[PDB]
This record gives sequence, C-alpha cells and structure tokens, in this order.
Amino acid sequence: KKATQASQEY
Amino acid sequence: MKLTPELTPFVLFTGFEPVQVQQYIKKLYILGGEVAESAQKCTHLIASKVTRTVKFLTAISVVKHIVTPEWLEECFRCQKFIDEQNYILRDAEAEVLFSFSLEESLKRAHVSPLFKAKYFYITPGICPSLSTMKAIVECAGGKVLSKQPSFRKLMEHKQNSSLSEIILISCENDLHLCREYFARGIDVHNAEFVLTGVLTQTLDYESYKFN
Repeated sequence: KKATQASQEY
Repeated sequence: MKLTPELTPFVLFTGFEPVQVQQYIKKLYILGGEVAESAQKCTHLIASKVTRTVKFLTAISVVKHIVTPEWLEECFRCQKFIDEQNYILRDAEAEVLFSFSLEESLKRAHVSPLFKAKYFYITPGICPSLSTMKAIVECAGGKVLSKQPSFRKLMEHKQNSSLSEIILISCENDLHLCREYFARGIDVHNAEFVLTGVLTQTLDYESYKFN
C-alpha cells in the first residue's frame, strides 16, 4: 500500500 | 483566549486527515486550548469513533473526556469552551463489538490504573511494536520488564505479597521462546490482554491465553 500519514488501528 | 492552567484543555486528535487537524488546531488555540505534549498530559481526546490507535489506547487511561470533534466546532462557534456532556463519544457499534461501555471505561480509569502494580514481560516480536505496547501499558499504570524473567523470578513474585504480579505477553511468531514456560505451567497471553484490556478497562486472564 502507498505510504500514508494515517494513524494505524490495531 | 488565555485561561488558567487548570482550565486549559490539552487535546489529542485521532483519526482525522492532516488538513482537518490543522483547522481544528487553529480553532483550539484561538480558544486558548492547546495540543497535548503526550497522552499522559492530555485532558481531552477528540475522536469521532472508537478507534484502536496508539493515541486512543494510551489516552483512554488518563483523559478526562473523550468527545467528538463537534464539541470543538461548537466551542469555536460560541468562542468559549462549552460543557462536554452533549459531545461524549458514543459508538454503539464498537460498544457491542467489544462488549463494553466507553463511559464505564473512563469511570474505571479514574478510580484506579488498570495495571496498577503489574509488570509485563513482552517478547520482542510483538505486534503492534514493543514501544507501542509499552506506552499503552505504562499509561495504564503498569511497567514493562526489559528482561525475560527467570522461573525463579516468576515464583518469587507469586510468593511475596510485597512484589508486583508479573504478566507475560507474546505472539505466534515468538511462542518458541516460551516453550519451557508452558511446560512449567506458566501463563502467556496474546497482545489483546493489553489492547482490549485497556479499551474495556478489564483484566481477562482467560480469553487471550495461549495455554
């Protein structure tokens, strides 16, 4: 996936 | 636009596009609020849903309020910080999904840190990262043991009321590290003991155990 700034959910 | 420290909201945002956040921040500062330096110094977490980000999972153990961004928009509209009640985050779907009430979680957090007097050893291959687990454990009052505890250490913690409980956390990729522990009858839990534990502010020694 393209890199993004979005905060990852776990 | 300039308030006393105990009247100043310290806000964290989670789950928003960078441009939205920029705009929320401008509004926040005009009102005399500030962006929190860290979860531990945060009074308000702004979130439009229950979202298992590092911010949410550290903040939940320390913040006074979890509110929707609509709170901040109304505050800015009125040019003052209004009461939080009508803007409390209520995510019916997440609450059913994880069998909890977010309101109940905040109440328990305020009474007592979920991981008060608990030490965790977490194997290095854990996901999310060790650093993330650690920040989540610590905001909840626990400590993370940097060294893998010996059988002797484990027994001695259990035999002394004056010593903290030890909890072991691992993942599929690292279970080979725990083989001798299982043979000894030691419990090891998966990351959800922490992740879901903190979200719902419960200790669950049965749902996440590898045994």
